[PDB]
Amino acid sequence: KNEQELLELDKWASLWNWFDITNWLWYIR
Amino acid sequence: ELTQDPTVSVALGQTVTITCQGDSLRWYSASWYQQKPGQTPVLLIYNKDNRPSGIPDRFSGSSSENTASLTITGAQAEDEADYYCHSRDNNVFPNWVFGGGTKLTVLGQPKAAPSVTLFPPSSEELQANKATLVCLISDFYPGAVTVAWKADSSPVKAGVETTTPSKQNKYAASSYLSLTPEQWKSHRSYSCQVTHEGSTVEKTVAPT
Amino acid sequence: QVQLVQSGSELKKPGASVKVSCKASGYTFNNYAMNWVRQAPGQGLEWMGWINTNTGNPTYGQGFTGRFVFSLDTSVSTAYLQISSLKTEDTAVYYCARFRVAPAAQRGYFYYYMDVWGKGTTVTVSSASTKGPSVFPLAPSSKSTSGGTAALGCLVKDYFPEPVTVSWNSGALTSGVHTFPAVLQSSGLYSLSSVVTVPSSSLGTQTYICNVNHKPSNTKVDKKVEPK
Ligand SMILES: [F-]
Ligand code: NA
Ligand code: NA
Ligand code: NA
Ligand code: NA
Ligand code: NA
Ligand code: NA
Repeated sequence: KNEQELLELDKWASLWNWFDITNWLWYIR
Repeated sequence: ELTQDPTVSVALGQTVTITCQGDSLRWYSASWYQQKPGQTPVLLIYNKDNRPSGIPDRFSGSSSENTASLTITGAQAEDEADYYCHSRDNNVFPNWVFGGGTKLTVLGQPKAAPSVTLFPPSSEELQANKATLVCLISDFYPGAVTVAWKADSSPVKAGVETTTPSKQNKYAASSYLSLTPEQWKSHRSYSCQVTHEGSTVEKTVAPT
Repeated sequence: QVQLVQSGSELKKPGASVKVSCKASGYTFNNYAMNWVRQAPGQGLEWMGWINTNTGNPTYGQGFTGRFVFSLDTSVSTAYLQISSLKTEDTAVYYCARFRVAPAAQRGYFYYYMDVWGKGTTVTVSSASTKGPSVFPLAPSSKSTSGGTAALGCLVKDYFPEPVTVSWNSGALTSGVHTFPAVLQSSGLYSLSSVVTVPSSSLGTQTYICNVNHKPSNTKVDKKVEPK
């Protein structure tokens, strides 16, 4: 594949990383 | 990475660790770049500790908590340069930042005294209604010098401009004194006085 | 020969626009991202953003919104940076680099690195217009000599903006050459000097010529430096 597809995925994964970490910190705290 | 120490010093053969600190470094690795004065940056380490084929084994990468580090094992004179870390920043959307950079000073190199050369104004410049004395200072190892100009037996600070040292493995700098032609023939001599560590050197030119 | 070749230095007035180019060679342009980096005088490297060379989509870094536009011409393997409504503080060297990305060990994460770099394009923004240099000889003499070697040089005076490049004998003479950094005069004009150390015995037989190039003013000066 084109390597730059990883940067496009990075944009989507980074938003869900932020969602997942904040919801996680709220559940465990 | 975000923050980086401005200056760091090393001794030939010893090891030094340049460290960047930033919250994003807890999740993302850093890459490290070297930049020598006037040169383009060069990639040293990527993915925390991978080394491109051209980079010597002296350079190593590590990471811990919100920090990433570049270490040099066999410190040499050619490693005196600026070092920058690069990684994601703290933005939710993907964004990247360089650290502020670290100036590395490798101490303990062969000490040399400055060589001073002073040129008078050329006849051609004088014919153009200008007059410039050029004082060139070269081949010093401690890379700090102070310059002082003198007209006849009296000092002069009006018209002086001076540069910061750079490497040739020795360092070099230059100083300029701007004057007009009648002055050149209206003073019996001009002198450039250079002070390096405790020693001072003086060169003189005269309209003859 | 994998390389990035950038356009030449430029001077612009405040409010104008500039377009810098970055041509890739030795690899398939649209297989890798490209990024831009700014370095202002005396300052560190700054991330400007990257462009997807497969789609043309730009992603601007924080602080580089509005006046900065990334574009490409894939037919000639070239990426462009356009800066509009230029300000004096836009004066800097602008680098393009190949922006590589790979999956990290942790799912959802990546690592990044800039493996190939262009040489940089100097953009100066000023209300002053360009001025070509005057070049004067620094002739060799007894006071420029030590032992069997003499120092000779060129004074490149009163030019604007940076940079000027200096060679000797059309690049023929490199050993024993040192060109000093430029000094900024109270008038806003730059000056520098270049020196070459040569055998004093050659001063009567060999020719020594300074070649001074100032692209912003489209000026090239060759100056032969001889004793007396
Ligand atoms: F990510
Ligand atoms: Na920090
Ligand atoms: Na200088
Ligand atoms: Na006078
Ligand atoms: Na250009
Ligand atoms: Na221009
Ligand atoms: Na993009």
